[PDB]
Amino acid sequence: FEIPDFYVPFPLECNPHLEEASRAMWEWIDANGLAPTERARDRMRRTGADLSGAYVWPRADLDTLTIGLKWIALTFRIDDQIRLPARMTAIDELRGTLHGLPVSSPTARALGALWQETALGRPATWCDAFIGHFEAFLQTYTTEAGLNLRLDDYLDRRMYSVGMPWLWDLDELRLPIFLPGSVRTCGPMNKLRRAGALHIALVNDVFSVEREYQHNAVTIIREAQGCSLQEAVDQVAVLVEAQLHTVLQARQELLEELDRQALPSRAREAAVDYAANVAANLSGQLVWHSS
Repeated sequence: FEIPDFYVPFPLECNPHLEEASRAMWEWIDANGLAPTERARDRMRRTGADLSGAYVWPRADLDTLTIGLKWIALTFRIDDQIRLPARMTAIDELRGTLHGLPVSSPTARALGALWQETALGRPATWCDAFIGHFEAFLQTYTTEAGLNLRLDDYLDRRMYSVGMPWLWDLDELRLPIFLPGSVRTCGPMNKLRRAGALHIALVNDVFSVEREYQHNAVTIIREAQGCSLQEAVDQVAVLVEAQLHTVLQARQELLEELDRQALPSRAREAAVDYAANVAANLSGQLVWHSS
């Protein structure tokens, strides 16, 4: 099948602190034994999980990108390590540590350890959002297990399965100040969050269809519509364009809201920076897959 030559208007951006953060990421993994085998380390190396960080937070300072990579590497290990009797139990253990429950797992231990560092001395409103989206992300592993599909349901959840919302919540960790509550969960911003995430997720399904597993927009369409593989790819291609249309609309809608609100300049600027970074992610993941 022919993979579409996806167009995204947003300028390319890559974080220059990559080589430094990557060493620090590996140094962490080493300490906690997140990759306690060569087989497991080869899986990590092959996927370019370190490179993707450089495309998620390209405007981030060295320290932010480093905590970033640790989150990417940890969640990589969690995914690597996964009916719903079992799914519930393990997802519950992980989800517990995010609320200070003690552990009786290297992986879980590392989650709790990273979470302490991430959330320490940070606004409660920020942590709630990060954990909200990270919990939501973990929670997809339970639902998707319990369904072994409908497209609309899948879409609603794939937004969180892809990670981008909790990944984007870490982008705030490099802004001059945190986004006000009005900005973070405002109409435009939530529109952008969803549309950006799906766009990334749908392209990701197109690139990953061959390799994979039934929770794929391409597979779902093909099974429900009995149609051919290329036509399904063609349909997801339409979906993908639709997200872009929403992304572009929302960025505009945002400006209107930032103006509506009449916040102080330092804040307004931050939201403009955040959204732009989200938009940047869209072009970023294309190049990323180039390798």
